[PDB]
Amino acid sequence: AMGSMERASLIQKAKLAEQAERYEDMAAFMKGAVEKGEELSCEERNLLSVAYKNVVGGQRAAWRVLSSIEQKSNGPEVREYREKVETELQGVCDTVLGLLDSHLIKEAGDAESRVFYLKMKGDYYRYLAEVATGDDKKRIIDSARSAYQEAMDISKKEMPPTNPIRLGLALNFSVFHYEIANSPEEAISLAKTTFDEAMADLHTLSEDSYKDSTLIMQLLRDNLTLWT
Amino acid sequence: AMGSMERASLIQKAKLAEQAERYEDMAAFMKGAVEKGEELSCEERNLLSVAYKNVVGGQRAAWRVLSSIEQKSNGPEVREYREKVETELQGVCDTVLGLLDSHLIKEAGDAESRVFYLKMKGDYYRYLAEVATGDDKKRIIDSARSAYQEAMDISKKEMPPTNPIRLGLALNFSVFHYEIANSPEEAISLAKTTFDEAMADLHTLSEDSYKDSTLIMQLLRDNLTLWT
Ligand SMILES: O=C(COc1ccccc1P(=O)(O)O)Nc1ccccc1Cl
Ligand SMILES: O=C(COc1ccccc1P(=O)(O)O)Nc1ccccc1Cl
Ligand SMILES: [Cl-]
Ligand SMILES: [Cl-]
Ligand SMILES: [Cl-]
Ligand SMILES: [Cl-]
Ligand SMILES: [Mg+2]
Ligand SMILES: [Mg+2]
Ligand SMILES: [Mg+2]
Ligand SMILES: [Mg+2]
Ligand SMILES: [Mg+2]
Ligand SMILES: [Mg+2]
Ligand SMILES: [Mg+2]
Ligand SMILES: [Mg+2]
Ligand SMILES: [Mg+2]
Ligand SMILES: [Mg+2]
Repeated sequence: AMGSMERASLIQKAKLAEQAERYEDMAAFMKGAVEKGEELSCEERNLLSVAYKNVVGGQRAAWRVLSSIEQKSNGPEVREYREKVETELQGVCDTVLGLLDSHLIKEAGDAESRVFYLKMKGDYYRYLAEVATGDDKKRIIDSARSAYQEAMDISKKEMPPTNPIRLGLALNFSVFHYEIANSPEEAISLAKTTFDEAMADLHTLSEDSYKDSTLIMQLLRDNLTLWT
Repeated sequence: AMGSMERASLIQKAKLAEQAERYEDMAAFMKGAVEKGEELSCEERNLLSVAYKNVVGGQRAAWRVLSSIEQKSNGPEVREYREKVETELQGVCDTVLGLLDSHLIKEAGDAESRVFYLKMKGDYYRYLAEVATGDDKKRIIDSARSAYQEAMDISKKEMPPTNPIRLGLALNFSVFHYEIANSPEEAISLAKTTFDEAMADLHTLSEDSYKDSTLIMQLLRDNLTLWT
């Protein structure tokens, strides 16, 4: 539906949708922009991520309320409605994963773009894994793991330890280990090593970079407090 | 799309959607329930109102952000996107007004149902009037006025001055006079007479009815403070 709209107009409308808190519209504009086929700038990658994170975050919150009511009930209506919300969540994750596969990741050569997209791939497989069961669940968990691990390998070779995308990748992979992979010790070790290696590199930063990196460090420390 | 679902299942799913803060789903379930053709109970009328008030309230908030950016700009993109949001708002108001016209109001004989539906008719024409211009705007304003006035006439004959639906009707008609009809003195007189007549009737109420009525009285007093 966005094929007739100019790329620059889709980006401008995504920014308006964000100001209006219209995140489904924001995500549809950014999907249209990706589908023009050109690579995304740093600001445009952030608009894509913010749009879909807010859409899927509303779905995940609704799914968790519905799944809790269903587990306490355990007619068909709670399970049917939890399944409807689940299918729509799955469809948003499939959409994001499809944009990353066709063709954002294959054209991303710089570390900042490639790490960003592989982190998104890990996040959206992680959201699929939260609602998956059984075996299917195993291959979805391993897809999230594999995307996070490739992002981590690149980030350690190519970015300093205080880089905010490297920090946010390590924060989300630590949450994957704690909440999805049943690996709390791996989650704690990754968050602690990431925090400590960033702390040692803060002396290299400007005032504004120091604020950006310490913000994410405090999220690592908040989880370490929750988990220990 | 809801024709195959049982009435009672639509009501149950509306209540689940409300718990999940899924108000567009809530409104679609309640539209399906209205379209079964049976009259609505008091609880079901409240579910209908809450669902659509939250859907249209998100649209109105987005429209106001977009209209403010547009007025400060004054390419086509801000006006196009404000127009898209406006058209979708108009369509939700048309949907609600269509349910009231086909056939909720004509079968509503008791004062509590008929006042409730005529107040909704005034509210949704009021939301159309917020985004209307010019003449068209005049007939939409007079439709809101006419629906509120018929609701007021019934409410004064049939309900005590502390009845919460009568209080909420008077609060919203006062807002119509202040914000839509350019009649701040009428708004202030209606809110003050409504507050004072309810205050005089509170001695008749139970603890729980007194809480319900004083809550709405405090909204009347909050507007009187804003307007004087
Ligand atoms: O409460 C949270 C916290 O999740 C974190 C915390 C640290 C890093 C990454 C995440 P997330 O990618 O949202 O799971 N997320 C959440 C959970 C349900 C719906 C919406 C949101 Cl944003
Ligand atoms: O800030 C308000 C206050 O509106 C009142 C106040 C008293 C009575 C009725 C109304 P409303 O029917 O929401 O215009 N409403 C609002 C305005 C824009 C979007 C969402 C909402 Cl709920
Ligand atoms: Cl359903
Ligand atoms: Cl490449
Ligand atoms: Cl548009
Ligand atoms: Cl009748
Ligand atoms: Mg072009
Ligand atoms: Mg049932
Ligand atoms: Mg399922
Ligand atoms: Mg490239
Ligand atoms: Mg580098
Ligand atoms: Mg039936
Ligand atoms: Mg432009
Ligand atoms: Mg228009
Ligand atoms: Mg009847
Ligand atoms: Mg009576």
